[PDB]
Amino acid sequence: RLPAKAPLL
Amino acid sequence: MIQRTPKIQVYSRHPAENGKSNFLNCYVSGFHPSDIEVDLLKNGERIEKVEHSDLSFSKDWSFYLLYYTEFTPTEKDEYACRVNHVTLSQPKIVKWDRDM
Amino acid sequence: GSHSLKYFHTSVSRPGRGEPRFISVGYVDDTQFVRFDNDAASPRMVPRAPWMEQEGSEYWDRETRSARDTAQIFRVNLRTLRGYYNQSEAGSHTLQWMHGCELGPDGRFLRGYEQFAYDGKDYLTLNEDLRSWTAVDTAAQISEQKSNDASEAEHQRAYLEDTCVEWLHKYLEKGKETLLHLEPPKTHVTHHPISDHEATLRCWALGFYPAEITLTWQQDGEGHTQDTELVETRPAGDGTFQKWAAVVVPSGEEQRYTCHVQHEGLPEPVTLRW
Repeated sequence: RLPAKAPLL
Repeated sequence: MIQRTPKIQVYSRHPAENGKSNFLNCYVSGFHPSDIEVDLLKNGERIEKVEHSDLSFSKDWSFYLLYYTEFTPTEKDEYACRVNHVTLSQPKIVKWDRDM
Repeated sequence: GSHSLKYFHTSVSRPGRGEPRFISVGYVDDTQFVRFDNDAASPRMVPRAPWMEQEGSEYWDRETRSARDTAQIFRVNLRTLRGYYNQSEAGSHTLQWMHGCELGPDGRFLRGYEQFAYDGKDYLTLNEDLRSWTAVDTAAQISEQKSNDASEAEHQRAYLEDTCVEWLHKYLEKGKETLLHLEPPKTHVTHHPISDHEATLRCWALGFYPAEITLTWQQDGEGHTQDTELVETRPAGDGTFQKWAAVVVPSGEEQRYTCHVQHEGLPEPVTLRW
């Protein structure tokens, strides 16, 4: 499954 | 910004023979950015029922797509693809060779 | 053998036409199984492999929410990177994200990776220890410090080493009848005379899975040949792949040339002539 939270750049 | 010209392959899903249904594929890969115009031609005429795969990319971040349609190869009929990308000075036409 | 679960995220800003286009696809080995495209009123994650159609609403609702949240974050990231490089809002830009995990032959975690790209170039990379980042310039170093502020390397390492591995096991079981099935290439040689003195021998490999394959032309049973035309492996459209290798040989000497095919679906390499 997808990662729950995407990183902020 | 880095841009990449697309690589193009036109081919059939199966070994083509006249009067037998098949799939005409146009494989575009190694390009960047993702915006690209791909057309499939029957005797220079645009084919309408054309589908394509979902956008993906390789380790070098260059994208690839598979454009395909159902067709029946014959002797008289020529098949090609028109590819237009921001990196190209003009649209590129690649004819279909059933031996390739 | 090794298996992998890979996701590929692409976000492209649209100067005068609204929110950025966002597309995410997932692959198990060489097989795509899900897709998300935000170019809809209420975009959703959908199956792209037959063995995924047995998932209940709990899975698709969760993946849809995750993908929608990622699209919003990437829209924020595209605005941030635009400010880093002092770029105008009239220009279209691309942000890419790839991540995945690989299993060893024992089925346990082998390695993981995560990478970001901006406008076709590396931007921020998660190092091989999965504990530190590598920035390409001063702009990405700001992103690195932000990542350090959030302990992001730890959160992503937890995803790659645990969540990714657990769900790859789930996918391999659901699609075992095709994911764990090696398809050998069906091979043959074609002959195309170029003149009275030379001819082309083209060695075909059709309908194989996975995509890794090696085609080599050998003369007199001795190693390598000099002038071989090799095409990039290409998808057939049905889940299998294609490739061919061509060599120009003197007419009458075609029996000296042998094509060698290496592929996981073959217990031993295959040798063929025209």
